[PDB]
Amino acid sequence: NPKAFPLADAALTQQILDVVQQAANLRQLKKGANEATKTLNRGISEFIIMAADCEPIEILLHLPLLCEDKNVPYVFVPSRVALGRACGVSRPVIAASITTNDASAIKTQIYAVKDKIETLL
Amino acid sequence: RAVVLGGDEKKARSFIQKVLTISKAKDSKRKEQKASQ
Amino acid sequence: TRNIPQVSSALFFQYNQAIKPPYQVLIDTNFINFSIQKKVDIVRGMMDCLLAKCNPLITDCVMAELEKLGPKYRIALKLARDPRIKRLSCSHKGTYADDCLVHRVLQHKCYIVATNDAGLKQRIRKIPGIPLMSVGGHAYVIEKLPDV
Amino acid sequence: SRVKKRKKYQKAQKKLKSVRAVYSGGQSGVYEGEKTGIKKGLTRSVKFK
Amino acid sequence: SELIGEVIGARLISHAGSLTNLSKQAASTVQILGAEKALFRKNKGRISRYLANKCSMASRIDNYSEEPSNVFGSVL
Amino acid sequence: GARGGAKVVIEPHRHAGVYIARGKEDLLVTKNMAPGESVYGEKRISVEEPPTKVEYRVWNPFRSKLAAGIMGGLDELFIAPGKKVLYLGAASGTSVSHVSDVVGPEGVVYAVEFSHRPGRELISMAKKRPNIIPIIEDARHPQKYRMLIGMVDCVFADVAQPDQARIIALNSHMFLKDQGGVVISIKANCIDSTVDAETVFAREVQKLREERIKPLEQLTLEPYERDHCIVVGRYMRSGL
Amino acid sequence: EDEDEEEVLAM
Amino acid sequence: ARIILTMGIRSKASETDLSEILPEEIEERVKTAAEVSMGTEITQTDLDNINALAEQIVEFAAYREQLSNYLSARMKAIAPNLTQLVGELVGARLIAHSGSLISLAKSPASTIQILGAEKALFRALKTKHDTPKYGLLYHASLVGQATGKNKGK
Amino acid sequence: PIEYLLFEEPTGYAVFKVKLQQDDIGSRLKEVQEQINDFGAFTKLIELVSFAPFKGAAEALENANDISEGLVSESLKAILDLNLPKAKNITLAISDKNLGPSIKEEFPYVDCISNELAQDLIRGVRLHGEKLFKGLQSGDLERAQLGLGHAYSRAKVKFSVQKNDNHIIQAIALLDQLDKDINTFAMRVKEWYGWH
Amino acid sequence: LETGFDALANDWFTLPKPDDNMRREVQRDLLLIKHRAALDPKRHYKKQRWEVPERFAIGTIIEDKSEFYSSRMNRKERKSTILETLMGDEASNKYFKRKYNEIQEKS
Ligand SMILES: [Zn+2]
Repeated sequence: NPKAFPLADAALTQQILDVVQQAANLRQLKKGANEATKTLNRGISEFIIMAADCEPIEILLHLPLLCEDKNVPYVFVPSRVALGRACGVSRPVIAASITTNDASAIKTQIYAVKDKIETLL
Repeated sequence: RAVVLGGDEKKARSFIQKVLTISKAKDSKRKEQKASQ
Repeated sequence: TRNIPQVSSALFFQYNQAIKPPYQVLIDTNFINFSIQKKVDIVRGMMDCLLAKCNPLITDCVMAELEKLGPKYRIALKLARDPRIKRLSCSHKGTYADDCLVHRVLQHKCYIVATNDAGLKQRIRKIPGIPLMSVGGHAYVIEKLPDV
Repeated sequence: SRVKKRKKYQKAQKKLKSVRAVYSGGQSGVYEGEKTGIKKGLTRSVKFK
Repeated sequence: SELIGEVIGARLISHAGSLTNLSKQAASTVQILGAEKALFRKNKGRISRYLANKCSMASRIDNYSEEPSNVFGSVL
Repeated sequence: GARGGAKVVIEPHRHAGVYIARGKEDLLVTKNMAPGESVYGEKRISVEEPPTKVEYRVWNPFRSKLAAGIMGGLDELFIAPGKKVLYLGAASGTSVSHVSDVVGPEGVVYAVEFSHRPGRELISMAKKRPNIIPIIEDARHPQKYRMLIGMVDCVFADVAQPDQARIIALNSHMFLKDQGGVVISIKANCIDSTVDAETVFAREVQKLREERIKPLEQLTLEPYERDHCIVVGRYMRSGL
Repeated sequence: EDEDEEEVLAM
Repeated sequence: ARIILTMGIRSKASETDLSEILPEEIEERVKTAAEVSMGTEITQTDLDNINALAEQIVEFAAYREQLSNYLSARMKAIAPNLTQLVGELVGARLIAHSGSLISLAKSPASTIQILGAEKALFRALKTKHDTPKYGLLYHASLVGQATGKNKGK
Repeated sequence: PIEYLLFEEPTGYAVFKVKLQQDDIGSRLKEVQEQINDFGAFTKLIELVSFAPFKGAAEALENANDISEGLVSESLKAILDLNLPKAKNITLAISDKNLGPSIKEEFPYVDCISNELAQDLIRGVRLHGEKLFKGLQSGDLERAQLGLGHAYSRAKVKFSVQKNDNHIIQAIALLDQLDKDINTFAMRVKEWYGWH
Repeated sequence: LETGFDALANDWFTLPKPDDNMRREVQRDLLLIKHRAALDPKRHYKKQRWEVPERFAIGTIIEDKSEFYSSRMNRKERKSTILETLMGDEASNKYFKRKYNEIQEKS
């Protein structure tokens, strides 16, 4: 019913945020709504993470429409200030994208969370 | 047959001849190489 | 329209980079008979041979031929019907198993062919990237399986 | 030996492209068509008998 | 509309082909989308790029909102 | 490559309703049901005929997997002019519009989708195309939309679901004619990421066979996609 | 057909 | 356009009568379509403008007719002898192609036969192919009455 | 044991009566399946016995919904009540199993069947479509599906005309056209009166 | 009660065919397509035997407005015939001149 849907429970967010920080260290993370759109258009995204407290929430509802059309899992997180923390950038981030790389060192963790997101969806 | 041509056309006809000689040349070289193999 | 089959993406040249444990294995009728002669269990003698789980598979053709063998081969039919032995449907008229096994392997490069028939083996050995399994001596042997 | 096998592998990768087509990152930039062309009368596909 | 203008907005929506199309595009695409009639128009280019992004978010708030308001368009 | 000022020579494809644009490069193009606009920002070929100005749309293989099939050389395509088509997994007008282009005015396309948000775009695009029927429903329950569907010669399943085999069988049994068509796209990662792609592909072929689908053909979609194939079969109601 | 042709009054 | 003016909304289809615009079989077809229609409802603000556009269409269709009757009136006074022979429309086109009555007057009959087919003419002349034989005069009534090769004569 | 068949058309509820019961053991045999495709054979199996067209567009969306989640509409009760004899228990063929319990509740005297034999007969009825109505006025099944499907689709999505922005792209596309035509026509006015 | 029942008792998919004596411009376009392999030294094609189709048409491509910078040709560069556009390209003209001279020398 709410526009921000599905939005992860507490335990899932830490698993999500843990992957984001690892992806940031490994240069596999794209941060910000505009980059996420580009990755979806390129078909290079494993999945999309988004903030449900964005003010207004509306400015990031274009991404799920793109995500579904490419069959890309997506999920919201309650806090944007917390999402920026995981990304490693000095500022809040409302949307982030994990770039696809089957040769990455964190492939198992990315697919682990990715499976949970689909079950949520 | 015989026709007298304008300036623009003769450039067109001159080039299409240039293409075909090159095309025959490139095609003509490929055949002996595979024939040699 | 001319048709020339594509080379399967599973094969790096003649190396099959796809077949991987657990393995999927096709059973020929003679394979069951010889196995009974050598007192080798189907599921295990394959597990011992490859040191991996094996998923034995029987088509409609091989099951039909086993039934046609008669009461003398009642044992082979019972072993063929063990629940672990999964079954493959066939959508081709002929009941000849040799061509059906060859047609299946040509298309999906995931199967090991378990047979001792000299004629059938030769056709399989020509097809690239196809491990070939047989029972010889005391136990099973695998020829074209690099991981061993 | 390590250098020799490196050159052998990368050479093998080139030959793999000839025997069969291989994914190469997908589309990059605007779609500019099939560079090598389309063959109408040829099928690469394997038939179920 | 409040951000740039009603007519200017009508061109940009027609430029994309639909408001849904305009919202989905990235910020860079929106800028070049109206770069042939100079809708949004070195320092001059910076404002045009800056306004293009704001138009992008403004186009969004109109699209996926059942009853869009002008409260955000004013502050943007 | 195909820069806006270039001209192109259009000639027909082996498959009816499909065309090729020759030039320095070759493009797969379908004639536009609704001329003067693009569904998704694709390049369009305008041709003058006695004079009426007909328009063609380019078909991008990397964005439409059905197009990737024609690129790879499917021997036969059940989708053809004057044929009713049931498009399952119709996210948007990506391929349905191109499928609608092939069938033409006389034919029809039944687009089925689950999520509402793409349905809004599917409905809007469907309004430009009178021959397209969008069914915003869950394909796992064909009896929900048994109402809106007649017989269909070909069922094209684009659904990316682990249980894609079950949905195909249920839809085919209700609506697909005898000797009717089925064209399926399989992505192995979604169904089973644990095993290699080809073991997955063999599995669905078996799942098609139990459901009275005689598979006719299978083709991998590389270099346009990884881990994908298109399997073509025919529906024997009586038996295999 | 251009081969069938021969130019005249060249200018 | 007239249908829009008589009925603005499909709901009006049941009670509105389209006899003067459409025949019986056609007017009933639009009515049946109205209830099973595909379209969405529109606001009165939207209806007001589309009616205004439709009002322009019928008025455009009107003024086109007076101009057509006018061109006949002008054409029967400046060059009456052609109006009977070739007609008002073809005759006006013939004069316009030359640009003046005197210009076409000094033009010979053979040219007058093939004025409107220069593209086919000069293409045929340069390529040694048969030439056109009708030009703009093909649309004259007398040519239409003729059949087969007699049309060319 | 099937005596009556309930088929649903966009125009109306259709009920058919089964004179001849196709062989159940030999259902999978080729010839009986060929009979389904052949119209002449099929007509010997069933005929249309009733057809109740829907009053209008609105009622169709209601029954199109009511059929969707497996409920019996007021119209379906009327058509079944008029036709099915009170009766041991009359047998009705229905494609969907979910509607079966709903029919049973309304009519305790009818037992529903949705087995493959019923499905095969249902598959026949949809196949020939309007041909089985013997010329009864059923409109056309294709166009009726078109209007219903969008109605059935836009109902769930809650599509609204307020979201519609197409009027904008037409208002602009027309506005610049007048700016061109107002100039072009006005120039012609200048020339016409310019002579005078 | 009154009843009238008793009273009632008593083609879209066909391409245009070429005109005979077809234009001089169109054939050269066809010849370029047939011999497109030799046009660019750095580009190569699948081996194909291309024959002039029985039915065909010549069309103009329309770029999407978002592709204004990427895939749009300037109006002056646009030409009616493929040959004429290739004439404008200076790099091509240089390559053909060099190759043609070499072939003539060996001949
Ligand atoms: Zn078999």
